[PDB]
Amino acid sequence: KCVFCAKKDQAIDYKDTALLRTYISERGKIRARRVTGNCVQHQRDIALAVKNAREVALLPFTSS
Amino acid sequence: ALTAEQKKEILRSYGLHETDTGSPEAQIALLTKRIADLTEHLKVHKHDHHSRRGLLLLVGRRRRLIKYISQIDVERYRSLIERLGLR
Amino acid sequence: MRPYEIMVILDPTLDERTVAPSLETFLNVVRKDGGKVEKVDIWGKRRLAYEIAKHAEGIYVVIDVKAAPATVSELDRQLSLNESVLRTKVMRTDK
Amino acid sequence: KKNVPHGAAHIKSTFNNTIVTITDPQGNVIAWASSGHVGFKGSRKSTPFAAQLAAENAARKAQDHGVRKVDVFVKGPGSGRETAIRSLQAAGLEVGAISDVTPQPHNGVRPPKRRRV
Amino acid sequence: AIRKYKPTTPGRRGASVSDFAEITRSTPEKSLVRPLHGRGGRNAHGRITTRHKGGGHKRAYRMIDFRRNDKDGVNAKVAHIEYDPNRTARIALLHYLDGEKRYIIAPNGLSQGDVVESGANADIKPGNNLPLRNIPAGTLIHAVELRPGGGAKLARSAGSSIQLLGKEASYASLRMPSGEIRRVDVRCRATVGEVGNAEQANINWGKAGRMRWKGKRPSVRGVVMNPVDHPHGGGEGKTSGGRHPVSPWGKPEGRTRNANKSSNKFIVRRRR
RNA sequence: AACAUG
RNA sequence: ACUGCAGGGGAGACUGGAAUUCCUGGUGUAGCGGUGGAAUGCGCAGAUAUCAGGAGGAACACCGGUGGCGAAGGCGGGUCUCUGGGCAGUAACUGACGCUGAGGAGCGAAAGCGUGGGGAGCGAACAGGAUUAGAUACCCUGGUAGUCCACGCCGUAAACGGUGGGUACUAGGUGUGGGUUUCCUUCCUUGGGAUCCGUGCCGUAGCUAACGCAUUAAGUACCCCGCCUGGGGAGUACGGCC
Ligand SMILES: [Mg+2]
Ligand SMILES: [Mg+2]
Ligand SMILES: [Mg+2]
Ligand SMILES: [Mg+2]
Ligand SMILES: [Mg+2]
Ligand SMILES: [Mg+2]
Ligand SMILES: [Mg+2]
Ligand SMILES: [Mg+2]
Ligand SMILES: [Mg+2]
Ligand SMILES: [Mg+2]
Ligand SMILES: [Mg+2]
Ligand SMILES: [Mg+2]
Ligand SMILES: [Mg+2]
Ligand SMILES: [Mg+2]
Ligand SMILES: [Mg+2]
Ligand SMILES: [Mg+2]
Ligand SMILES: [Mg+2]
Ligand SMILES: [Mg+2]
Ligand SMILES: [Mg+2]
Ligand SMILES: [Mg+2]
Ligand SMILES: [Mg+2]
Ligand SMILES: [Mg+2]
Ligand SMILES: [Mg+2]
Ligand SMILES: [Mg+2]
Ligand SMILES: [Mg+2]
Ligand SMILES: [Mg+2]
Ligand SMILES: [Mg+2]
Ligand SMILES: [Mg+2]
Ligand SMILES: [Mg+2]
Ligand SMILES: [Mg+2]
Ligand SMILES: [Mg+2]
Ligand SMILES: [Mg+2]
Ligand SMILES: [Zn+2]
Repeated sequence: KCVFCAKKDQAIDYKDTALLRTYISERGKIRARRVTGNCVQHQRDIALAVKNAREVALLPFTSS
Repeated sequence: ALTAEQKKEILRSYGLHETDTGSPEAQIALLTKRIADLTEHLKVHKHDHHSRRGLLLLVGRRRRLIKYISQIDVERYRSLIERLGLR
Repeated sequence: MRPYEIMVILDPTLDERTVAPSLETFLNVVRKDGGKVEKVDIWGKRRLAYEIAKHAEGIYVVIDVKAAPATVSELDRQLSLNESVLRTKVMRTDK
Repeated sequence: KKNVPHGAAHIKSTFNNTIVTITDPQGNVIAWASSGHVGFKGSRKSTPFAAQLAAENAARKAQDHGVRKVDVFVKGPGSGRETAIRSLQAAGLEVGAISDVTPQPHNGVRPPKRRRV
Repeated sequence: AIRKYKPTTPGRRGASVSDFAEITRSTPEKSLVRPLHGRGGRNAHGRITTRHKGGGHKRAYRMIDFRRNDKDGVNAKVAHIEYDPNRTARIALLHYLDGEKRYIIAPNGLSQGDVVESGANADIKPGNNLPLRNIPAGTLIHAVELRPGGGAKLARSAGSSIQLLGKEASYASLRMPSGEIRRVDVRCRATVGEVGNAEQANINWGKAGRMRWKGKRPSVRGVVMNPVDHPHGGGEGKTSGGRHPVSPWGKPEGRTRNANKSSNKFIVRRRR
């Protein structure tokens, strides 16, 4: 049900600004855990990647 | 701290027979290293109270191992004080 | 010698002929201390997601260094002082 | 004595009042007639009928400067917020795209204390 | 680094002193010393133009390098950190690699043995002197010159610094230590960092005679003089001065800066 | 809005 | 000890974007603000609105939950540096080295105190406006200390799960956090089972004055400590200690 737990050894990366376009919303906000099906540990690893991508200007902090 | 090889040189000087890890000589000598390594942690960072509390736990554990070796063989107690330090 | 990954955003009014020779002066201070450099991938121009320091474009450089911690913190101090560098991001790559 | 064919219509709408300003796409104000400009005083300014009179008064005063089409940027938690958009349409404008530009702090500054009313 | 005395005498009850822990070599460098003498407040006419001056310990002048124009690229080594009676900061003796001795104001964090660069290719380290064109914005600097080539004038007391706000075309915007926003030329030079000895404002001098050692001679209030002496003099008991407060020469309080002084074009904002 | 007391 | 694993546990340094306010400039004209309703107030000397630039401070939207970590107080922007504890497996080593702990010591929200910084917003005190018989209040407009930081002092909270620590046992059902291991292991399904450590809901025996608790006990038991002895007077006086 979780993509990262099923498909093993897939790198959740702050560089990879194309994996992180899914798992964010149209305003730019981090999606909820119960709508992406992630576990606790990969939702942690997604949100840190989004916070690090926003600070290297690969993702906007907010964008209507 | 205390990487997996950094504890090996302490065990070669204070372990009894080439595989000893649990004797009062080995456990005090590893605690004396961590107490030393963490009091120089606490000369920078004078307000790290959470780390300093973990030092009082090692002091309490080292003092109980010192008391056990002095109840069972006082001559092992005298040499271990000389090789590491008391007061 | 810990494996680090330094991401550098460069000013877009530079030229791509002098991106790699310019930062070679920065990377030579890593090599004096026993440091190791592996991958100096240059992404080139890319549209920034927001306007950093009145610029909309910028050159992304990934350093991929492996050195002592005292020398990597020495490096990005010299990178932020350089006026061509807009941002610097240092991350460890192991666990 | 100007001519600007396409502009922007900013609508601020609070619990007390509504201000309807019309600008160019660079943010230079053409006309601004708000809800207390039309004769209203006190809590009558926050009614939706006071909002739609302000949206007419700013629209037909902007058409004297040749404005034919506006973009709408609304903000604020007011109920005179959709009676204003449906009053720029029924005054001779084409309202285009509608955006919410309400400011949202990222746990920023401290709000005032809650009212023991 | 403020040693407090113990209350052994009534004159040392609240008193304190520097710890002097920063100082190496208690004696000065003999070739860089010029003599001084006191004045007691007197000008060339022999009359007191500045009151409350005189007495004081004997002093010698240490030649400070406030120019630092002629060693762009010759590095120096901090040899000693010495006491200077003529100022509130400490001074650092520099041993340049060519063979010349100099004194500069010691910045915060320029301990003995550190290397000090100069010129347009120096590093942004505490003690290096650069033109303002080569210093990035937001940097705390000290010993800044007003005109190019003129010598350091601004922010050079102990603990004081200027924040470099921005540079537009030919002018840098500075925040001076009073909150004054001044605009100066970008070819002006400045030393990177902040002036050391920043704890000396907290020294409680304990007794009257300890300030007599420093050259400060007593100060009589105007309200206990006679009306021929001061405009606040007079009265039969003690008063407030029977008028709005003035100087001993009858001038009122208020702004004494020239309202059309030539440097008004360079001041962005007055202090707060 | 509003309103105490026995 | 070794091998892994999860984590807002802590301290230091650097650093990011949103918003509030102020400053400068443009556009612009007469209102804005506030409430149950108003007024004080701000503005017409160019406010509010709006766009661009700049300075500064404080808190970190989304993730975020019923979830995690910490002895408790507490802990969530990012990165780096230093550092503390826990869990599981292996059973390699030591050989009862344990538990509790009067006194003592250390840590200990917020307010407050000292010295020195900093001060956007908020906001005791204070001031005006309203309401009212009055209004030393609630509501509105302003607004100082304080809230922030560095270093010390203070040692109190409905500091609470109103439940001191250790240990052993005594039906299950059902979510969730961290591991380990088994049959068709890919039956893709990351499903069921077993087991170890948490954290919730229900529920049996038993306990309880009742409400309720119920394998995370307030059940059945053993070890040690703190405390209670009608309500007021009173956690006060007097003496001492800080
Ligand atoms: Mg992870
Ligand atoms: Mg003469
Ligand atoms: Mg005087
Ligand atoms: Mg007299
Ligand atoms: Mg006179
Ligand atoms: Mg008199
Ligand atoms: Mg009298
Ligand atoms: Mg942490
Ligand atoms: Mg902003
Ligand atoms: Mg301000
Ligand atoms: Mg404005
Ligand atoms: Mg953080
Ligand atoms: Mg045996
Ligand atoms: Mg105990
Ligand atoms: Mg006790
Ligand atoms: Mg304390
Ligand atoms: Mg406090
Ligand atoms: Mg204080
Ligand atoms: Mg103060
Ligand atoms: Mg009042
Ligand atoms: Mg108030
Ligand atoms: Mg007070
Ligand atoms: Mg601190
Ligand atoms: Mg609490
Ligand atoms: Mg109690
Ligand atoms: Mg018990
Ligand atoms: Mg359980
Ligand atoms: Mg229950
Ligand atoms: Mg009971
Ligand atoms: Mg009694
Ligand atoms: Mg008492
Ligand atoms: Mg007493
Ligand atoms: Zn997962």
